[PDB]
Amino acid sequence: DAVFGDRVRRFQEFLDTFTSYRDSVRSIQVYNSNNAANYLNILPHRIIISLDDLREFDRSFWSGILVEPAYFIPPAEKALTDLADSMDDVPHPNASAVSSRHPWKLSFKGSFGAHALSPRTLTAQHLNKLVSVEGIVTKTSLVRPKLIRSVHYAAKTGRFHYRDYTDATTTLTTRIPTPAIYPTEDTEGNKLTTEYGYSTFIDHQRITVQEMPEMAPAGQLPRSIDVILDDDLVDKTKPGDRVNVVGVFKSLGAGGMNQSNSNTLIGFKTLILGNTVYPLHARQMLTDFDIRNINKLSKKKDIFDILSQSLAPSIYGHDHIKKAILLMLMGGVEKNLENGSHLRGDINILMVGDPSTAKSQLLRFVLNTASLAIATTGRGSSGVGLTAAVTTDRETGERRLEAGAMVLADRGVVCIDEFDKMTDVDRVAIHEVMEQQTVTIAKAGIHTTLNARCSVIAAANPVFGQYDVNRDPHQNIALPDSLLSRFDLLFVVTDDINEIRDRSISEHVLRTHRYLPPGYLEGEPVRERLNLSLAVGEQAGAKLAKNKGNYNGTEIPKLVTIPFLRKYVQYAKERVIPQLTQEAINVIVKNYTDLRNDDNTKKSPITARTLETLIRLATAHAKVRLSKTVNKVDAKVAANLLRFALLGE
Amino acid sequence: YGDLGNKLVLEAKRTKQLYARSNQDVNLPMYHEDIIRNILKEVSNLRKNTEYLKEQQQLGMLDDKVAKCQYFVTLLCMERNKRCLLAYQRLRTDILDSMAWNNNGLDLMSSSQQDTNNLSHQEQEYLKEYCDLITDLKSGDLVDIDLSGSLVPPSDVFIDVRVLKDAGEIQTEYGVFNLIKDSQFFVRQSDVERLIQQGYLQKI
Amino acid sequence: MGYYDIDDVLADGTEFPCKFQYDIPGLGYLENNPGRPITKNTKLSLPLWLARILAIVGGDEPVPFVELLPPDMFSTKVMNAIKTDPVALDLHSINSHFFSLAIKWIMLFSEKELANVVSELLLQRAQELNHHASSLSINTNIATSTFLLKLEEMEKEIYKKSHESYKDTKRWMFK
Amino acid sequence: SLPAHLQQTFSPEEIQFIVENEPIKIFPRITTRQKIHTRWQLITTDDKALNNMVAMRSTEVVLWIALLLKQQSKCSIVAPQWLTTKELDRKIQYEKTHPDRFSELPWNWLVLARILFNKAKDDFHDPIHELRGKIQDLREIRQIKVLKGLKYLNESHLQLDNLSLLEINELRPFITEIMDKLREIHTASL
Amino acid sequence: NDDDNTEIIKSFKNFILEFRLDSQFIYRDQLRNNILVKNYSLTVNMEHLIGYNEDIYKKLSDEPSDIIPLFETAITQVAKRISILSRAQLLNSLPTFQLILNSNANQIPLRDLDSEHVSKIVRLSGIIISTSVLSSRATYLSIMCRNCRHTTSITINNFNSITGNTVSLPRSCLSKNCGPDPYIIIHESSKFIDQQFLKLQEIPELVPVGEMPRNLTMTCDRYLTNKVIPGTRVTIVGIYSIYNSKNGSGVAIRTPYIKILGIQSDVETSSVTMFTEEEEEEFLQLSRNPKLYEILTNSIAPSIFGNEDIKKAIVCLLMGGSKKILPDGMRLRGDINVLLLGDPGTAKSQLLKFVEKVSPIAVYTSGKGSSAAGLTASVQRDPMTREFYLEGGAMVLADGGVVCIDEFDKMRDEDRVAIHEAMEQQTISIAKAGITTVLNSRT
DNA sequence: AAAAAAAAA
Ligand SMILES: Nc1ncnc2c1ncn2[C@@H]1O[C@H](COP(=O)(O)OP(=O)(O)OP(=O)(O)O)[C@@H](O)[C@H]1O
Ligand SMILES: Nc1ncnc2c1ncn2[C@@H]1O[C@H](COP(=O)(O)OP(=O)(O)OP(=O)(O)O)[C@@H](O)[C@H]1O
Ligand SMILES: [Mg+2]
Ligand SMILES: [Mg+2]
Ligand SMILES: [Zn+2]
Repeated sequence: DAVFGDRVRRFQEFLDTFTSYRDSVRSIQVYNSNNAANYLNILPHRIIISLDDLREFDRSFWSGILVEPAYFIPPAEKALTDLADSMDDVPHPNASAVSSRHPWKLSFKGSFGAHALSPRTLTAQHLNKLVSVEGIVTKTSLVRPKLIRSVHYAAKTGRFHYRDYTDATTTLTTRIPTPAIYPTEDTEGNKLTTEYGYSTFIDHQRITVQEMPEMAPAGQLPRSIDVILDDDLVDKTKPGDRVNVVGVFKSLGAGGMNQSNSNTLIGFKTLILGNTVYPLHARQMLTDFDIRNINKLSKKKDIFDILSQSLAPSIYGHDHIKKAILLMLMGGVEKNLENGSHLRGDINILMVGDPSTAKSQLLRFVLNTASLAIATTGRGSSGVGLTAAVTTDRETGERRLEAGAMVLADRGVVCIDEFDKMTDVDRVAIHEVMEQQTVTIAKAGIHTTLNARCSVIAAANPVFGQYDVNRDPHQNIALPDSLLSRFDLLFVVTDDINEIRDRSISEHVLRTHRYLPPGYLEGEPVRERLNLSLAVGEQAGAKLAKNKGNYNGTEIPKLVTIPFLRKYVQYAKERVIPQLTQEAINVIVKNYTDLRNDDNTKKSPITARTLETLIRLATAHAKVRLSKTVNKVDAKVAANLLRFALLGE
Repeated sequence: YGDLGNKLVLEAKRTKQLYARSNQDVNLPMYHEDIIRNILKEVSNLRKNTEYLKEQQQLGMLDDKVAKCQYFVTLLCMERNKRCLLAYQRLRTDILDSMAWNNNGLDLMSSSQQDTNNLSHQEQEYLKEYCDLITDLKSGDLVDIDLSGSLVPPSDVFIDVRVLKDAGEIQTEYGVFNLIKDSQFFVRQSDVERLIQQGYLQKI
Repeated sequence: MGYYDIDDVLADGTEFPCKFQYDIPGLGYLENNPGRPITKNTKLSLPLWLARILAIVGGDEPVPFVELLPPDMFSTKVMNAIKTDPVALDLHSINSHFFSLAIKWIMLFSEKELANVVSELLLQRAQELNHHASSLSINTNIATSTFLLKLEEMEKEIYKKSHESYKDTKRWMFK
Repeated sequence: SLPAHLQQTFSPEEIQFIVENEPIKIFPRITTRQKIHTRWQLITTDDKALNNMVAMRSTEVVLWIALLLKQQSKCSIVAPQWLTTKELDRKIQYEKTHPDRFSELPWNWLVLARILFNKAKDDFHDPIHELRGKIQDLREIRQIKVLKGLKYLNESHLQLDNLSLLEINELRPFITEIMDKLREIHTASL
Repeated sequence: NDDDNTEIIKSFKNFILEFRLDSQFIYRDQLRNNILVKNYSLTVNMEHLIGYNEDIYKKLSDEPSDIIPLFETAITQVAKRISILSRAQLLNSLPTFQLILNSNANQIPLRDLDSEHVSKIVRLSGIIISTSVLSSRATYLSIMCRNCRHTTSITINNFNSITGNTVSLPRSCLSKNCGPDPYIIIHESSKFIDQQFLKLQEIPELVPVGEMPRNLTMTCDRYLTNKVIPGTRVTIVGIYSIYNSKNGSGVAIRTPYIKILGIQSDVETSSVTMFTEEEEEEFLQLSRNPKLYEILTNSIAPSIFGNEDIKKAIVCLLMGGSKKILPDGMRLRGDINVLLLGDPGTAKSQLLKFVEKVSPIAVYTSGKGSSAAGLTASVQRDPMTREFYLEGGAMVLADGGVVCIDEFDKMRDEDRVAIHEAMEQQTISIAKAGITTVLNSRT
């Protein structure tokens, strides 16, 4: 009755108290006006409020929102729409577009306290309450528009009529249902023609979010919940993404309380009307002094060795492997030609060795430190299901392709373990990807080519239990040469027994195990921790807090932390695209001619494709030092690394 | 640098928990004087370094600010080490007096740790001195009151008592008790408190 | 502030962010190369028991050698988190001597906006403490234990004393 | 004495002792009026009552003497006025009708009750179980009122007009420590 | 009609308020301690109820589903009486209290349940094989009309005693000329509780001759949910009732099921610390024993003679190592593996079953009757909705415990390679039908 | 449509 007006005026008072939101709204308005008629982006009518200030202003309204949003959000939205209408000033508007009536829906950020849950923790007593849930995106539905309000016209009357339709998921408050019956006749029988272009249609999509399997009870499968979101943010993110979704958790449907029930045990349906979505990413933007520090480090002489040594400090030796991983994470550029079609741009690395030489651990480290990566096991995968699958959507009743493991890793890196133990059939499915970086699906009436430009890193064991240095390299490796020729670098590792190395590695490994997490005692095991205190988060250059990287002093050479290295990778993969020059060309051609005509035994045969590997390695090294041109030093280091990987020191 | 000193103090805290959770005086842990003497050696090195630094400061080639800041840092180091050691020893002396005060000042070598060799020799002589003080205290004007007796208020006059260990016969005032193994007495409460405290009787 | 108090001594050993407000040649010998002096505006993580005095000594513009930066434990984010819902907060993870360091920090720097919020926090948590203490069994769900593992180091003493008092009263009552 | 932290508060045994060091009425079964015999001649109790006594008459003795005579057949403890159903009814009505005031009640509350129900079982005119249930109900009501009142803890002072000994003792450490913490927080803030 | 219900409620209230032995009213203090910790539930021991009065026990045994709600509302009446001051006249957010029963009657095997156990209280034991995801159930529904457009509230209990039990919508309106059932459900301002389904299987050693085990379906709600994990032996006290399936052979068929009233488990869901203070003291005392090592070593299979180093290895395996983590994220394994490779007749297999019995979480499987897909992760499809979903095998069922594999050499070469990553990193990765999940398995 | 177990080639 009047409580709606009371809440509306209180929210108007609160909006008038804080002057940031008004500035944002008028900025949106002026940008929208400038987009209209000046020689393709438009800002949506959505604003995000920080409920910390609301709590500091009025505790009653804050509690009402966080406990029963159904009776508090609509008044706030009405007040915001009224403010926007009052402040707006358009003297000559349009006809069809003026009847949009966007209500300026809201988004929230700030501390939630006990209302930040996980998909398993959602229970009965959290219904009808605003919540924020973390999780992983499992699968999505198709974007389908839905009607809101229809526009009708009658020729005889000349008066435009309108009828409004709402559903259970359309509004927070339950109202009397309305069918989709089109009004075609007037009260006096005049004919009504539906007017497209004046009616209102809003986009609709359903997604399902799953709890992270890492934080799960022992011996329990992960559980998932479904989220409905509409209008804006309709097609953000994708399956295989870590998200934080804030919205209202409410039930819907009769659920058998009508006469349709067949058995006693009938349960209701629960669903979340998502209000906002944030990318978790376990942040992604560089600051000014960050760029200053990156430039200062890149102008140093020996940045590349420092960066290589910084990777996985708990692994002894394998320095060239670390350098190869560093060059692979930020490989060369892709080439396209009007007549030359397409040229591959990145690097793939394969390692083979006898057991217990720290390959899987390095693979896990590469998974953890990469921008985007997917873990795959040879035995626990099927090639047909690795690329694409056919699934029938429950809503639309049609069958649509579901993205496979490798497609999700587009512009990423894929790590495969037990590669030599992986079925031969599915191997061809890999080779196709290694051929043109594109998978073709022609099955059940769907003919589509899907882009997959990822890099693949794998580690495999030799045919015997241990490597035989006296045998043919082809004899020791079970994989056929057809796919082995694709990999740019092949590495063979062996645990040669030497008492000096044995003592050094023993001391190192014992040093690692004598570690204690900061601020926690040694008498009790590790305990799980809660989420961050802030549900949604966000003097320069004189501190160098984490810029220098050296957390602990152990050697004269420097070190850098993981976040700074990742920021360096993000900057390098975007801001620099080097161009090769003839000075490095001479060195590359000379060393290729020399290596080809050395005429001695070697691990693998060499052919014309190795020069492409040299070119992209030089490009990657030019990217490492952040230069737009390729110097002969990059050619020299690439040749040295190749000689090490193929001859051995 | 005094971080290793913290390692002692934290350990002392656990000892208090052993004092706390048990709420009883038993099994004082064996000492940690090795870490203490390591700290003493390093603080002796610190003192020697400070004296050398003061020597160079008086010589003239040393800057005054460097000398004063190094002196402050070293003084803080000595202060913290002394604080840690005294914090350990104060609690040790407190628990020592705690179990010394209630066992009639005899240390009960006939029954509690047996050899008491986990205590340092200085701690053992301190315990003997405190037992001497306890013996002297009730030798003054309070000779007719057993200060080391029971502290539970007397609530009943006659209780049932069951024998726990076998002995011969023990004389009392106006009577004698023969301690046959596994026997039950119906006697006065205030005549068997000495035996009960010693552990020869059970089922109060 | 007791000299022979274990808890105070332990709390004195935490590290606080700080910066060298003044440049002193020959310093840093305890952390890096002794012959290399420490330059100006150098950030370090120093323990309380020397940061308190080195920031007040002055030494000599009588500026002290070191300046203490605002620690990450006392930040706006933590303020909002405690002001939203303190009863369910797992304050054990932020620190184990939170109250004593709060006392020391508010003593060094008078701030009227900290005493009130901390007082309200502990007052609100005290009622839950008493509710759990009075709950003597006659063996429990997850809620009691998951609250008990969120406690501060000092609150355990209050909880144990209250539990012992109630247990003794119940034991004497029913005989 | 020290015994860990037992130097700060009273044990329940000490509370029972200090309560039982109180006078009470007795109906003796025997007589030792002087022949107009050994004098009682105690040092912390008026011996005139114990010496000048005659059977089937009212006199006042300390509680522990009454208990000792009750262990023999020389005693018959007279129940107090507030240990009856008709008084407890108006008492519970008083607490229920007044949701802010602790009812008037002797500070030996629950303790004389425990002792009398333990020893003087057969001398009550009312059934024992009904009285015990009424006492339990009073205990529950006062516990609820105490929890309701504790919700505010000022740093200056607090008032509790009608709390018994055991209720005060079982609450002393928590209230004391919380108030001390608040006081020192305020003192350090100024 | 209503007078008998009031008499029964009054009888139960008198029982709960009056039951004392010696000098303690146990149930009232139990209610106080439960309310103080926000656990609105009460546990009734059946022997006390029998001893207090026999008529109430007879009535409860006769018609349990009708009688129980009266008791469970008497409980909440007493709780509001002994917890809230009237103040001469609010939140009152106290729902109906949950009743939990315990008893020591004779057990009944699953195969012995017949038509004579319908709507009776029974006690039985079995093994848990699967747990369903939780669902919501309404308790207080806000009902709104369309034409006359007034408000109404519906109160529904969870006990049914019959297939229908459901008042869907009243016929005609509440008194113009409305429809038959012109009502809707206001989902906001409604109260919901939680329900879960479980599957029970017969205990292996009581299976009859030449037969296969039989499964049964049980339903629990409110605080009894989320208590048992698959693979845990349990003892259940409940009601054996029947429910019709209109969606679903024969004529007038009715599928039976079990409504859970009380659960007892040996593990007691301990695996944070929840042990009693006395038990903790006893464990510390045992750990203080100077020769606990020899005492435990003698305890491993006392009927096996001669083996000593094997028993020490078994003790070291069961105790387990210490898990570690690193700043850069590398994991370090924290388990020990023991392989017995010896001649026949040396009692190799007899130790495996004992190790399975001792360990809190253990599974015993053979290398002959096993498959690579049947151990780590099995990809199944729902016959109804036709959707891929992941079903765990045996290795994931023994996570956090030990796994007993005998005849390790008879295992197929293709199958034996899947365990390599599952033990070298304790994580298994599945890429099947577009599902890309990393699953944890530590054992 | 896609995964998993069984007997014969
Ligand atoms: N250089 C090294 N530094 C540190 N740890 C090492 C090193 N070499 C081996 N290890 C240790 O060896 C163990 C074996 O690890 P892991 O199984 O990942 O190795 P691998 O060579 O990939 O073996 P596999 O062929 O079985 O997959 C790990 O615990 C790892 O810490
Ligand atoms: N040391 C022993 N003490 C007692 N009984 C023993 C011992 N060794 C073997 N047995 C007996 O041998 C019988 C068979 O043992 P079991 O089947 O466990 O042997 P196994 O080594 O596992 O055999 P297999 O290799 O053939 O599977 C059992 O009845 C067992 O009691
Ligand atoms: Mg490995
Ligand atoms: Mg066998
Ligand atoms: Zn009507």
